[PDB]
Amino acid sequence: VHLTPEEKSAVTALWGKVNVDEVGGEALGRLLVVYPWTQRFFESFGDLSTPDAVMGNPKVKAHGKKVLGAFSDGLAHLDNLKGTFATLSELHCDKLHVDPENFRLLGNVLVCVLAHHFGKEFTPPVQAAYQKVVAGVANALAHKYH
Amino acid sequence: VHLTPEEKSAVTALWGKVNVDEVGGEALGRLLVVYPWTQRFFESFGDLSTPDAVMGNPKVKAHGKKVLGAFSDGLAHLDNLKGTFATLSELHCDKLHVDPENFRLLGNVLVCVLAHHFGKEFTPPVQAAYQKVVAGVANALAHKYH
Amino acid sequence: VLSPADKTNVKAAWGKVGAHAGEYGAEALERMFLSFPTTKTYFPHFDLSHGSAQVKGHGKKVADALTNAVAHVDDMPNALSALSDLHAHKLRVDPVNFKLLSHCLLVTLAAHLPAEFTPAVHASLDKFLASVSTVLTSKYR
Amino acid sequence: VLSPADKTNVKAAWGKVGAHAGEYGAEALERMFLSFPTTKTYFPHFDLSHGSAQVKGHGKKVADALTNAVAHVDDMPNALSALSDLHAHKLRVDPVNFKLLSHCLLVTLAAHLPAEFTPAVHASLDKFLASVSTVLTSKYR
Ligand code: HEM
Ligand code: HEM
Ligand code: HEM
Ligand code: HEM
Repeated sequence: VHLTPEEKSAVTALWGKVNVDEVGGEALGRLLVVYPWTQRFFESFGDLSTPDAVMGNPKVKAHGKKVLGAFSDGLAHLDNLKGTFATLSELHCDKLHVDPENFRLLGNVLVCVLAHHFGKEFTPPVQAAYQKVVAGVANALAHKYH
Repeated sequence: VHLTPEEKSAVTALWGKVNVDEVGGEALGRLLVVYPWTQRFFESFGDLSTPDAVMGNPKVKAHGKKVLGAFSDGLAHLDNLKGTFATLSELHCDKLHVDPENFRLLGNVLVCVLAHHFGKEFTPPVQAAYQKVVAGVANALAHKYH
Repeated sequence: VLSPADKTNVKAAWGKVGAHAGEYGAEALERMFLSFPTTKTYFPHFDLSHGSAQVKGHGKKVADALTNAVAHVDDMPNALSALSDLHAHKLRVDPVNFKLLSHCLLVTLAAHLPAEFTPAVHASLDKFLASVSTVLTSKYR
Repeated sequence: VLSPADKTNVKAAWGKVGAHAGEYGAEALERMFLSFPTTKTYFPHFDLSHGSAQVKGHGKKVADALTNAVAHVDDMPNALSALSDLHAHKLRVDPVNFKLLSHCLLVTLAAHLPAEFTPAVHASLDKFLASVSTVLTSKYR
């Protein structure tokens, strides 16, 4: 990815204000509710039949925090997403078989959740920088597929 | 892109038999016919109103040859795809404003054209290697978009 | 499909948008132009600057059409036919762009209507926007 | 949107596949497995190897469903309803996978029916497959 210092700063500042408990579960839960085929990969988390089941599932909430933790690392190594995410890419490709299109979907859901959580502070320019970040993470995660 | 040794060889063997005057025109032409919105980018090329109009169009054919030339280049530099397509990437993003999803579509049409030409010779493992190549080219072209 | 639960969700969220519909359409367009610069080519003669009166005005037209789509939920292919014609035949808009705008509209709604943008409403809204997008790209098949 | 000239190109083309329909189906599957390895996860219980008989048998089923679809182009959602339930509710097949299978079917057709796979036919085929795909994933929209 190619971010200017201004984008870098804006991205970094907002991120330091994120409540991971609240954002992580919302992000993951919304992915499972919105794009229901994704539930196939999380069968071991239990019951995910309805929105209320999903959003109230403690495993979904816990895992969501982990996911956010991985985003934190990429934000801390913006010039080397490919290296930062190599292990996770392996996990996702080889062991889980997740199609890379879903990395993009999750990134987009994360963007809606940030807007939901931050309201007006999630301005158009800040969203534009976040779009670059999510694109980069998605690409980095798709690395072992090629 | 990561090709095995058998794959690099298979790719090379086939490319050698490709008719450079025809294949590029065929691929570009089919892209315009199958995915009509792509015509927007070639509006001043003449009559694109029917499949025969597009396919036999002298300008499409001529342009297809350059496109194929670029693929040849990528094939010869699998290990430096980003470096190889750097200016083309900028050109497609900054000047032409082509959405990168279209690079994926073109690569796939190209795969159908290779199959059409080589029949049975275009086996399943050969197609797989070509799929890795085209996906790599599409990615390299999308580099300057983020 | 757009199940009656979905229809209800759409109607309620849209009703809450109410009078700010045009402002929301304008914001979603500005979000799209900045996030996905490739979409700007479709508006050559427009002042795309932030706060531009033209973006505001166009935003209002978009909002109106969505208002209309919500009102004709069950018969969208008919209620939007002219629009499909415009977008697919005349303008030749790349289908991918409808996804981009749908995403941007969702982001806008989430930023302005936090209490209402629940997971279930989000799902309903995504399905609705996908439907609208399918109708507007129907001439490509 | 399956459009009069589209069937006929479809119908004719499916026509020449005829008695080969099943073997082409199996080839498409094998093509998909090798090119898009993520797809093999849906078939834990199969021998995904080349020549595989289970794949041969599956190919036949796939091809038979397509034949029925062609024979019912105008009433595809009723004709494929069961399959839609199976694919979306039971198996949760990722929608993307339908595009991959469709692509691999085209590749199979081009390789076996050079003379028939003209640009016009390619385009009709693509829309046909996309419409089959939409029906099959209708349960998520
Ligand atoms: C692109 C953004 C993504 C990020 C940053 C991410 C990150 C992670 C992380 C950090 C873990 C834990 C790994 C470990 O414990 O070693 C994980 C596990 C997992 N992820 Fe993702 N992931 C992403 C996308 C997805 C998507 C889109 C899916 C499926 C649709 C998925 C499915 C899973 C599954 C099934 C596991 C294992 C859970 C378990 O069985 O405990 N991931 N991911
Ligand atoms: C693998 C994908 C592609 C490759 C390798 C490729 C390659 C090229 C090359 C080599 C040129 C000419 C550069 C030069 O000689 O100046 C070019 C120009 C062009 N490309 Fe592509 N391209 C690809 C995809 C596409 C797509 C998908 C579209 C649009 C649907 C597109 C639209 C154009 C246009 C509009 C021009 C310039 C046309 C003009 O001469 O007026 N390209 N491309
Ligand atoms: C929700 C999807 C959309 C809706 C409801 C919508 C609605 C409309 C409406 C109501 C108009 C004005 C019709 C008239 O005044 O005759 C319009 C025009 C236009 N739209 Fe859209 N549109 C959508 C998606 C898009 C997308 C994704 C693009 C391109 C990225 C786009 C590009 C345009 C253009 C270029 C025009 C003509 C503006 C001009 O030249 O003045 N539209 N649209
Ligand atoms: C052109 C689109 C498709 C058609 C016409 C099709 C058709 C069929 C048919 C006729 C069956 C057999 C059901 C039965 O025997 O009751 C089946 C089962 C199945 N399909 Fe598909 N299918 C399509 C796409 C896909 C895709 C893209 C995948 C996954 C990558 C997939 C995975 C499966 C699986 C796992 C089953 C069950 C296999 C078994 O019996 O164990 N299908 N499909």
